[PDB]
Amino acid sequence: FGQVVADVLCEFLEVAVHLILYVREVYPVGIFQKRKKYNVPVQMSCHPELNQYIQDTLHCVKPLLEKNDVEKVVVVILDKEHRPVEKFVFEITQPPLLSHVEQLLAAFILKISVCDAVLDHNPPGCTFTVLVHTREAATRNMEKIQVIKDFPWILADEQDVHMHDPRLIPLKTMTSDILKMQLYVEERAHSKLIGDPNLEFVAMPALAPPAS
Repeated sequence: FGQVVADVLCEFLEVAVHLILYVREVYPVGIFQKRKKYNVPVQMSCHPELNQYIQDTLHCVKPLLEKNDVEKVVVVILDKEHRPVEKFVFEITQPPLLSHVEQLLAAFILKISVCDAVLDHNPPGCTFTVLVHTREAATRNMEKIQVIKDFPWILADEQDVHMHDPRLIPLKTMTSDILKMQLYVEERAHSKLIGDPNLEFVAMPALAPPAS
């Protein structure tokens, strides 16, 4: 059911987000402590403000996952000019065994650990943001994600979302009885009609993460 996969996914997304920040050098290696999750070595941040920022973000995603209202969670890497330079897209599906999915989840971690060998180096001084693509028909009502008053979300703009002539690097795909998920990276090369079924609700936290 929705609450079981919500717990599992948010636990996993926190780990994966921490790791992405490490391997893409968004924060210095010196803030990261090695740990083990799903029997794989991971890097977790010890920066309490960064950690709270990631937990607040995922605390707003979690009730959306519980209602099966999440299509994508995306970590965007922005260069110091605030242009997206990399996107880590977690495409999530909950169709209508845990130790099996933890082994399946572990595979995502392993592929993130090697993406720095295929992704080209990021310019210095990148920051990150998170995008959430929801599932239900798109309207301007944000109330379902505004679950923390002091952690506001704002609707994303085309510039926030759509990468410029992107190189596509899939990392990992899983299929399970209760969860299907695809992780891929978009790397920068370096009609708007109301009835359009491609219309999307996409939101990002208004607050920026702690500077590095």
